[PDB]
Amino acid sequence: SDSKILAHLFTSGYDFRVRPPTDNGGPVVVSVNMLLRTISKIDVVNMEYSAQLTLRESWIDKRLSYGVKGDGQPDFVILTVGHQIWM
Amino acid sequence: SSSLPSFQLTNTSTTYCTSVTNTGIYSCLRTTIQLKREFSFYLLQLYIPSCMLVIVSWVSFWFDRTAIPARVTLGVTTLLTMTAQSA
Amino acid sequence: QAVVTQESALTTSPGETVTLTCRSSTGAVTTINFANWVQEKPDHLFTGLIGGINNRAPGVPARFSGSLIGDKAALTITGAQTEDEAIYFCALWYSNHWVFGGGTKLTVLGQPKSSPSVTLFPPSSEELETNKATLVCTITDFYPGVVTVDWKVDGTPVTQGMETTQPSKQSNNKYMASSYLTLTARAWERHSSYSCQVTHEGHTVEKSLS
Amino acid sequence: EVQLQQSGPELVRPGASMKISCKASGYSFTGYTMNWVKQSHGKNLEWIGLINPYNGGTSYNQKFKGKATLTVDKSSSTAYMELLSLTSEDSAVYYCARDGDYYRYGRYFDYWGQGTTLTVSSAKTTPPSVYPLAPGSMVTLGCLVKGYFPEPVTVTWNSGSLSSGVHTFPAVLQSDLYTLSSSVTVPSSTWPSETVTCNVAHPASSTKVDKKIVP
Repeated sequence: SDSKILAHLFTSGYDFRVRPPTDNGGPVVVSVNMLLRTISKIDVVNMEYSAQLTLRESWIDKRLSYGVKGDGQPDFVILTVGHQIWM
Repeated sequence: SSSLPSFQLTNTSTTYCTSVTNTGIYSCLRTTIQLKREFSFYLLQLYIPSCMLVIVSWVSFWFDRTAIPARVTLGVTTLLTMTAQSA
Repeated sequence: QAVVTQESALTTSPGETVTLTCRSSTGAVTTINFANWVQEKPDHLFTGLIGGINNRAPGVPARFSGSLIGDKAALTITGAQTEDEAIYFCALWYSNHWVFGGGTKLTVLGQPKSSPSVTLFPPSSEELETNKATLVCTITDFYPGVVTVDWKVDGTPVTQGMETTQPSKQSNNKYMASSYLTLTARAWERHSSYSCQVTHEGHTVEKSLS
Repeated sequence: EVQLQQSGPELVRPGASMKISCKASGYSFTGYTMNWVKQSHGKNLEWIGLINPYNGGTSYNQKFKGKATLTVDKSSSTAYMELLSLTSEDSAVYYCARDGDYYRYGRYFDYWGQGTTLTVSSAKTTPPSVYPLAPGSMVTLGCLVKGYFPEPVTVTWNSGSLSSGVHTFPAVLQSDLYTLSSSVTVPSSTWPSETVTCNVAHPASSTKVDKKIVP
C-alpha cells in the first residue's frame, strides 16, 4: 500500500532538483513552525547562545499528490529512505 | 560591529599577495581589517583603580610620624594590591 | 501578463464606510502578493497607506485598514473624511516585481451629481487640406469627475488612434475632458459613421457624426 | 520629518540619456531601500526597480532591464537613476518611493518624492496651427491648437469678452508636438450673428493668431 504509493510517485519522471510547479508561476510558499526545546549556554563574553529546536516546514508539491481527494486511500504516507524530494 | 564589543573596526583594505614559491608563482588576494582596542575597560579596570591605589598611599603623609603602623599598613597594602591587579 | 484591476471610481459621503478592491488576473490575491495601497492627492502627491504583511506607513489614519475580502485585496475607510478624496492605487507583488492597478478615484461628495455635456466636432476643412483629419470630442460639466470615452467608426469600435485627456477640474468644482480620434483626410472620407460615446457613473451619452 | 526631494524637470532629445536624483533627509538614509516608479500619460504606474543604499544591491523589473540603472551616493544621502536610449515612450513623471522597514525589506511604501517630469522630444520651437471646430451640419464651438512646442499655449474668447462657458482642455503629446483644444458655449440662435474669435498665444515663439468660428 504505502510502499506502492511511493513507488507510483517516483516511477514516473520526478526530479528532486526541480522546484515544485505553481498554478500562476508564483513562488513555492513554505510555512514554518518552530519548537524550542532548550536554550542554554548564554555566553556574554562571545555574545552568543546555544539552543536546540525542532524545525517544521510545510509546502505543496503537486507532483507528489497520489490520493488527491483520497477518501479511499491513507491521508498521508511517510517518506521512506531512498526517495529524493525537493526541499 | 555590534557583535564585536571589545574592539572597533576602524578601517579595511583590499590587496594582493601573489607570491613566488618553489612550486611556482601563485596568485593571491588579501583582505585586511584594522582593529582598535576599546579603552573604556582599561580605564576603569586598570588606570582609575591604580590612581585610586596610589592616591591612598599618600593619605599616610598626613598621619603623625609617631603612628608608623598606620603608614606601613597603607603603603604595604596598596603595594600588594598593586601587584595583584597587575597579575 | 498579470493584470491588476480596480473600480474605475467610487462615491461616498463624509462619515460613511467605503471599500476599494484590488483584483488579480492570475487568481486570488494571497498574502505573498503583499497588497499595497497608495494615495495620490492632486498635484502629484503620493503616499503609502498599507502594504507588506499587515504593516502600515507612518501616520496613516486609523480609519484606513486592509483585508482579503473574498479573493481580492480590500482597502476599507471607516468614517470617510473630506480630505480622503483622492486617487487610490493598489499594487500586487508577482514573484519579483510590482504591478499597479488602474487606480480608483474616490469622491467624498460635496455637491449634487452632474451628467457630462458631450460634443463631437468634425474635421475642419482647413485641416483636411493637409491630408490630416482630427475628430475632437469635448466633455464638460460632469461630476464625479470620472468618465470613459469610447470611439466607433462605422458601427465598429476603434482601438488605436484615440487619445483622451485626464479629467481636469473646472472653476466650478465640476470636471472636463477631451478626446481626439486621429485619421487621414483620405481615410476620413472613406467612412461616414463616427461615434464618441462617453460613459459617466453608469448610463451613457453618445454623440454620432455623418 | 523625512523628505525625498527629486531633481527638477528635464527636456532631452531622443537617443540621449539623462539622470534624475532623489535627495533623502530626515532619516538614516542607508537604512531604507528605495523604489522608482514611472507614471506615464499613456499607461498606469509602473515599477522600475529598487536599490538598497547600505548594500548597493539592486533588483529591476524585467521591463526596465537595461533602460534604468539605479545607483546611490551614501555621502550625500542621494539616490540616482540613469535612463538610457531615451525615446518618446520614456516621457513620463518618475517618482522615488521609500520602503517601510528599517534595515530590512518590508515590501510596503512610505514616502514618495514630488516627482520628476521627463520630456523626451526631438522637436524645435514650433509655432502652432489653429484649426476651427464647428458643430456637424445652446451650441458649442471650439479651437484646435494642433502641433505646437513647447508648452504652454493660452486661449481666450473675443479677447476676454466671453468667459462663461469657456473650457480650455489639457494638452496631449503626440508626434513630439503638443496639441490641445478649447471650447466655448453660447445660445444657438446668436451664432453666427455674433463675432466669435478665439485668441491663441504661443509666447515661446511669439505667436499670436485669431481664428473666428464659422459654419
